[PDB]
Amino acid sequence: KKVVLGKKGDTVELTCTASQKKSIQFHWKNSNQIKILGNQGSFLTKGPSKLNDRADSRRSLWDQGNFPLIIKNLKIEDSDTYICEVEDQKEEVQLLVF
Amino acid sequence: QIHLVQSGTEVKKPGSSVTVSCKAYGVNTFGLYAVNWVRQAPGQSLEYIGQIWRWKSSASHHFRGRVLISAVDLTGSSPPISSLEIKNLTSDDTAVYFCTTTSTYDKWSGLHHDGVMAFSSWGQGTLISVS
Amino acid sequence: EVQLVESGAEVKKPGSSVKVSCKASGDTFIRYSFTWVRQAPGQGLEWMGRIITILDVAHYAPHLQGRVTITADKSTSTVYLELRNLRSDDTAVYFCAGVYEGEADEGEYDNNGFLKHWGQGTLVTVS
Amino acid sequence: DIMTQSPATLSVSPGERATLSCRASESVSSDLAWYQQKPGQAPRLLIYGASTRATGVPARFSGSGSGAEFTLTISSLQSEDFAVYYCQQYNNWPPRYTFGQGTRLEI
Amino acid sequence: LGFLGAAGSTMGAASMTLTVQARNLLSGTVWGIKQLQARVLAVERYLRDQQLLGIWGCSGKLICCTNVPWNSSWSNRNLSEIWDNMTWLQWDKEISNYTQIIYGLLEESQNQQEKNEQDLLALD
Amino acid sequence: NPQEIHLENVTEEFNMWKNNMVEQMHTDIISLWDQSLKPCVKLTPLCVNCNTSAITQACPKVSFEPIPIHYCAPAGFAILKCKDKKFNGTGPCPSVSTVQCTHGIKPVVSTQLLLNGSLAEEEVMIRSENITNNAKNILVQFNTPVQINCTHCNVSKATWNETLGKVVKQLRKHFGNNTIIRFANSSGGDLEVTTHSFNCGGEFFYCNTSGLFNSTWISNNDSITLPCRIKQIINMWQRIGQAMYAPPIQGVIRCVSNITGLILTRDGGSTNSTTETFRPGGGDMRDNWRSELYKYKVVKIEPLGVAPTRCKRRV
Ligand SMILES: *[C@@H]1O[C@H](CO)[C@@H](O[C@@H]2O[C@H](CO)[C@@H](O[C@@H]3O[C@H](CO[C@H]4O[C@H](CO)[C@@H](O)[C@H](O)[C@@H]4O)[C@@H](O)[C@H](O[C@H]4O[C@H](CO)[C@@H](O)[C@H](O)[C@@H]4O)[C@@H]3O)[C@H](O)[C@H]2NC(C)=O)[C@H](O)[C@H]1NC(C)=O
Ligand SMILES: *[C@@H]1O[C@H](CO)[C@@H](O[C@@H]2O[C@H](CO)[C@@H](O[C@@H]3O[C@H](CO[C@H]4O[C@H](CO)[C@@H](O)[C@H](O)[C@@H]4O)[C@@H](O)[C@H](O[C@H]4O[C@H](CO)[C@@H](O)[C@H](O)[C@@H]4O)[C@@H]3O)[C@H](O)[C@H]2NC(C)=O)[C@H](O)[C@H]1NC(C)=O
Ligand SMILES: *[C@@H]1O[C@H](CO)[C@@H](O[C@@H]2O[C@H](CO)[C@@H](O[C@@H]3O[C@H](CO)[C@@H](O)[C@H](O[C@H]4O[C@H](CO)[C@@H](O)[C@H](O)[C@@H]4O)[C@@H]3O)[C@H](O)[C@H]2NC(C)=O)[C@H](O)[C@H]1NC(C)=O
Repeated sequence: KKVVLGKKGDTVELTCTASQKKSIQFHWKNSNQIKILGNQGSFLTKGPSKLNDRADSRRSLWDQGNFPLIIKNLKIEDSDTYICEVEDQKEEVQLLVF
Repeated sequence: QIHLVQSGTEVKKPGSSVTVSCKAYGVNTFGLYAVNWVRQAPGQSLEYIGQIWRWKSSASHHFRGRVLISAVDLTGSSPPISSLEIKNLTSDDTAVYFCTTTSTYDKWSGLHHDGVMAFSSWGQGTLISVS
Repeated sequence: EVQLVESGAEVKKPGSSVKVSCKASGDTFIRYSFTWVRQAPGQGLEWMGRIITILDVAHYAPHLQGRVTITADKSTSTVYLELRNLRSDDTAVYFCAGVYEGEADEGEYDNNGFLKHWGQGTLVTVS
Repeated sequence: DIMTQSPATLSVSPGERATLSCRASESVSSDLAWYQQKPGQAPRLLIYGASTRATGVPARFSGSGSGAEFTLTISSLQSEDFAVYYCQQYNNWPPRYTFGQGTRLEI
Repeated sequence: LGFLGAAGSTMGAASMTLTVQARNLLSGTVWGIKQLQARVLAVERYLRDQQLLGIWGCSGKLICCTNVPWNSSWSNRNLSEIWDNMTWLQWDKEISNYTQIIYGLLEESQNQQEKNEQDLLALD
Repeated sequence: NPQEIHLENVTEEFNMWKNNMVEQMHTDIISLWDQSLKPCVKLTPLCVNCNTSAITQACPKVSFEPIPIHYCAPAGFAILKCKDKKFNGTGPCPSVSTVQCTHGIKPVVSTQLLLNGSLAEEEVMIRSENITNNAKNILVQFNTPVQINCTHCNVSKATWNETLGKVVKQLRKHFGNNTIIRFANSSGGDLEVTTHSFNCGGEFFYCNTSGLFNSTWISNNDSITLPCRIKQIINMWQRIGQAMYAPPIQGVIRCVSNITGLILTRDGGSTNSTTETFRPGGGDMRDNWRSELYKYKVVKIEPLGVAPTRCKRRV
C-alpha cells in the first residue's frame, strides 16, 4: 500500500508493480471495485468507469512488471484509493487531491 | 492470502438445533474445496464430527443421525458459506465448532485421506454454551 | 488533404550537414505518409524516400543510405530532412508531399505510392 | 531495380498531339500515377490508377496502358500542357518507387 | 474389473482387480517420416524400462515376497485386512510412492541376499 | 484412430485453470504465427523510459482458415477427458474418459466470441473462475454454431435472440431466481475490444457489437447488418505492438463463419439481483488459450503397485 499526494489538474501516474517481470491479467479499480481498465494480454481495455477519458495505462512496462495508470486533468473526484489488482498481492495505491 | 471466518457467538436452549457458518475468503466452490467439520469440547481436544465432501451431508457413526452438513456454495459477491446442523443440543453439546477449507482439485501432493483431509486453515472458533 | 510549406533554399559545402523542414497544415498529420522528392536540374527525378508520419519510418534510397536522415515532428507538424556527405549534384529542389493514405492508425490503409498534394520546393544548393 | 519515358526531346508546336510514355524495368499492370511537373515547380497529379483520371484533371489527358509500358495521350496540346511529365509505380514491396524521365512540351 | 471402473475404500481388491486384469494382461513424397521416429523412441524407452525391469529381484506378479522387511514402523496391517478393496488418489500417490520405496529396497535386498548367498552358499 | 477409454464410477474433478496442457498450446501458436503470416510492421517497446523497437518484413496475404489440431502425448502421459453435462470449469466430472490424444479441437485465435470452436452443454455453460464476481472474466462457450455472414456482417436476429435467451436463463439459474438481466453496449477500449476480430476469409472485419446487446429478458428479424471495418493496421495480438498488412484482394469480402463462444465483460455494480447488466469485450489470448483445452490433465505411469502379504516366495 502506498499513499500518494496530488493536486487538482495534475498528470499523475499510479503504478501497478508485481514481483515477477511478466505481463498478466491486471484490473485497475476504484474503491468500489469498479473496473477502471485492464488488458486482454496485448490490448488496452478501458473498463466501465467514470475516469474512462482520464485514466490511461503505459504499454511498454507491462512486460517490465508495471501496469500503471496515468490520469490527466486530475480532480478531487479523481482522488480515490485505486486498486492495483496484480498477483493477488494488490498494491492498492492511495491518492489525495483536495 | 486466504482467511477463514466462522459464525459468531451463539447460546441455544437445551434440546435444540444449531446453524453455524463457515465463510471462506479466497475460495471458489465446495466442489473444489470440501469442508470437514470438527467440534471441540471447551478447553479440551478437537473431535472430528464429519464432512461435506462433494456436497455430501454426512458425519461419523458417533455423530450419525444427529449431525448433517450443508455447505451453501456462493462465490464472488459472497464467499463459500459452509453451514452445520446439529440437532438436539443438550447441555453436553456445549462445544467449540470448527470448519476447514482445503482444496480437493489438487490430487497428487499430500492433502487428503478417504475424506479426512489435511487441515491447512481454520476459522475463528465458536464457543456455544447450551443453556 | 494537407498543405505543405518547406524551409528556405540554403547554400552548403560538399560534405556538410543541412536540415530541411516541411510544415504541414490541413487534415490529420500523422495519418498521412509524407514523401520527399528531390528535383535534379533538367532531368528525371531521383526517388529519395517515403516517410509514414505515425510510423515515423523514413524510407531511403539505396544510394542515399547513410547520407540522409529524414526526421519528423508530430507536435509542430514539421518533417525535417538532414543531408550529410553532400555533393555537387545534391543541389536540387526537394519536395515533401502529402497524400490521403486513409487510416494508418485505425483501419483500412493501402500504403499508397501515389502523391496528390505537394510541398513548395527547396533548392538546397551545395557549393 | 526500377521509371523512364521514351520521348527525350519534343519541340512540337502547341496543338500537335504530343508523345508521353512511361517505361519501367518490371511489369506493373495495375498501379501507376502520372504527374505534371513544369520545370522548377511541383508535379501535378494527372492520372492515378493508370485507367482513370483525377479530380480537376480534364479529359485531354487520356493516359492508358496495361503492363510495364504506359502512355499518356493528349488530344490537343493546350497552352497549359507544357511541362515535364512523370509516372510512378505503386505496386511492389518495399516501396522504392522512382519517377519517370520526363518530356518537355516547349513551344 | 475395469480400467478405472470401481470406487471403494483401500487396500485389497485392487490387488484382486489388478489380479484379474493381469490374468488377462494381453487383451488377446509419399507416406510417413515423422511417425516412425516416435515409434522408435517409444520402443527404446519401453525396452530400457524392460531391461531395468529385468535386473530386479522379484520377477513375479501381484503376489510377491522380495526380501526387504516392511518393518513395524511401516507395518500396521492386520492379517485379514490386507486383502479387501482399494481405490483412493492423493492418498494413492503417497501409497504408490510407498510402493516404490519398498520396491527398490526389496529388489536391492533380494539382489543382496542372492549376491550374498552367491558368495557364501556354495550349493553343490 | 483417436483412442478413448471411458472411466466408470470415477468422480474425477477438473479445473480449467490448472491444466498444464494449456501451457503448451499458446507457445505452439505464437511460434507458429511468427514463422507464419507476417505483418509488414512489428513493434516491441523495450527498455534496452523504454526503447520502442521495430522489425520490418514482408506481409503477403493468403486465404486463411483454421484447421483442427489434436493434441498427442509422448509415451505414457495419459490424458483424461471430462464428458459430464454440468461442467462449471472449476468443477467435478462424473463422466470421465481417458484419451491418448485430444478430441477434434478446432481453435481460433479471436476476440470476445470464440469462432469455429467446440460446444457447451445443453444451453450454454458458465465455466468462469468466479460465476458472479465483478473481478473475473466470464468464460462461456456456445452450443449452436452461430452463422455470421460478412460481406459489414449480416448477423441474424432470431439466432442472436435465442443465444441471448439461453445465456440469460443460464445466468438466472446460476444467479438470481426472480431477476431481470439486460444487456448493455460495448465497454470501450481498442479496435478489437469494442469491435470483434474473427477469421473472415483470412481478413478481420470489425463490427462494434453494441447494436446486438440491448435485449431485456423477462423472468417473471432479417439481418442485423453491423458496420465492420477493413483491416490493414491493428495492434498485434501476439505481444504489445502494432502491425501492417497487404490490401485485400476484394472490395466486398465474402466469407462463411460459424461463431461458438461467449466471453464478455460486465459493469459490476450492485445492481446484484435487482437487474444484471453485461457488456461485450474480453477474449484474452491467454484466456482463449485456456478455453480450448478446458477438460483435461496429464498423468503417467510405470507398471507397479502393492499388497503387503506373507506369501514368501523364493526371490
Ligand atoms: C472469486 O471472488 C472472490 C471475491 O469476490 C475472491 O475472494 C477474495 O479473495 C481475497 C484473497 O484471494 C480475499 O482477501 C483476503 O481477505 C481476508 C479477509 O479480510 C476481509 O474481511 C475483514 C473482516 O471483515 C475486513 O476487515 C477486510 O478489509 C477484508 O474485507 C484477509 O484477512 C486477507 O488478508 C490476508 O493477507 C494479507 C496480505 O497482505 C495480510 O496482510 C493479512 O494479514 C491476511 O493475512 C485477504 O486480504 C477476499 O476477502 C476474498 N473475498 C471474498 C468475498 O471472499 C476469490 O479469490 C475469487 N476466486 C479466485 C479463484 O480468485
Ligand atoms: C461502437 O463504438 C463506438 C465507440 O465507443 C461508438 O462511437 C460513439 O458514437 C456516438 C454516436 O452514437 C458518438 O456520439 C457522437 O459524437 C459526435 C461528435 O464527433 C465529433 O467530435 C469528436 C470529438 O468529441 C471528434 O473526434 C469527431 O471526429 C467529430 O468531430 C456528434 O457529432 C454526434 O452527434 C450527432 O448526432 C446527434 C443526434 O442528436 C445530432 O444532434 C448531431 O448534430 C450529430 O449529427 C454524436 O453525439 C460518440 O462520440 C462515439 N464515441 C464514444 C462514445 O466514445 C459507436 O457508436 C458504437 N456503435 C454503435 C453504438 O452502433
Ligand atoms: C460446480 O459443479 C458441481 C457439479 O458439476 C457442483 O456440485 C454439485 O452441487 C450440488 C448443489 O450445489 C450438489 O447437490 C446436492 O446433492 C445432495 C445429495 O442429494 C443434496 O443433499 C444437497 O442438498 C444439500 O444442500 C442444500 C442446499 O441448501 C441444503 O439445504 C440441504 O440441507 C442439503 O444438505 C444438494 O442438492 C451436487 O451433489 C454437487 N455435485 C458434486 C459432484 O459434487 C458445484 O456446486 C458447482 N459449483 C458452482 C459454484 O456452481
